[PDB]
Amino acid sequence: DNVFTFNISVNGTEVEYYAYVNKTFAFTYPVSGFPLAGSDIAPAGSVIG
Amino acid sequence: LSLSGNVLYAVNYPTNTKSYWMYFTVSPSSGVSSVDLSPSTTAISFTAA
Ligand SMILES: *[C@@H]1O[C@H](CO)[C@@H](O[C@@H]2O[C@H](CO[C@H]3O[C@H](CO)[C@@H](O)[C@H](O)[C@@H]3O)[C@@H](O)[C@H](O)[C@H]2NC(C)=O)[C@H](O)[C@H]1NC(C)=O
Repeated sequence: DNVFTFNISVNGTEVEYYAYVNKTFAFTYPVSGFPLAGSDIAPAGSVIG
Repeated sequence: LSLSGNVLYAVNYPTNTKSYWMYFTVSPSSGVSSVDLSPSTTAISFTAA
């Protein structure tokens, strides 16, 4: 299956993560203006990744 | 009788696993005559078919 990598920093140390992806899929997540956590509703003036 | 308000529905938001109440407002239609609403004489049915 498909693999890509990304780094995050933890205790100022780079940690590489390998992400394995079984099939093409999409997900959404809140970026700003989202108080409705739990709902799946994007309110007016929210920003969704 | 006329429906003379919005119909409001209450649930265990945001989890939406459980249903609490419905509220709505009624009034005699077009102001023409009075309506007996005694719970012995009147029925209210509810169906989610
Ligand atoms: C993301 O994290 C990686 C590991 O957490 C890190 O690789 C480690 O770094 C060195 C080798 O130098 C790398 O540097 C360049 C630029 O970052 C890379 O493009 C290149 O391919 C080298 O791998 C090494 O000590 C260590 O073993 C590496 N570990 C692994 C698992 O590769 C990356 O440097 C870091 N940044 C990027 C942009 O990938």
